[PDB]
Amino acid sequence: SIDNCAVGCPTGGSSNVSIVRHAYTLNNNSTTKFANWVAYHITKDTPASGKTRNWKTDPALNPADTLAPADYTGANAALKVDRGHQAPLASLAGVSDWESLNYLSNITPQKSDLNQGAWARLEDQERKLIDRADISSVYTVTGPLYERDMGKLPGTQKAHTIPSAYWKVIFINNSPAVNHYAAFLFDQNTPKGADFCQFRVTVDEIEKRTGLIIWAGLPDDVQASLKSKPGVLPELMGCK
Ligand SMILES: [Mg+2]
Repeated sequence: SIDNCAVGCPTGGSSNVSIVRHAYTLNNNSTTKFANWVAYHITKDTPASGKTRNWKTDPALNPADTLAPADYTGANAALKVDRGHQAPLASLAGVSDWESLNYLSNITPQKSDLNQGAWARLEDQERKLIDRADISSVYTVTGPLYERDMGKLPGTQKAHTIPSAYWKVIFINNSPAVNHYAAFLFDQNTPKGADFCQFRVTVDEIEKRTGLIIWAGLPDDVQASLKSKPGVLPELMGCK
């Protein structure tokens, strides 16, 4: 049994069924054509560097409900976006189904300045947590916001909705009921040189802005107590 969430995968996604892989668990949105959320579990055995990026349509989805590689033609020139990972390649590419990290269900059109800047620096610190001797797991949920019109990919006729922002909710080891946690939220237009430490939020803000309940297996009291309180995990990620 594959559990990429530990404390219950998010509720509230547009799809009632999620895709469960070793690399991640994902909840697709057939309207937006992107994942509502992607949950993953970093351990000492999951990172692998230098994997290549053969983008592919997710074979587990109906092709009408997701993007294909052709759909990104011209996107960078039109919109200054990259094919941005939701579950991060280098942190997870040691798993047995790693090629699924490059399925387009795990990709969105993410502004290059965000993808290559603060989002990447956050990914690097998130991955670095697992090197600590007393951290045995990092459990993350990531996903988009859909709050303003960001334009359309020129290379497709499909209806789709480019995200306006991206968020990441992280905890270590067992459960946020007992372990340090973090949440971050970045607009698409985040400057390239931005410090990811300046984008800390609460889990509650992300829930309000997505219609999701993250960590949905936690007791009610724990959810109510902790989700409105920003966490301290960022301090272990270099934030001061
Ligand atoms: Mg990226």
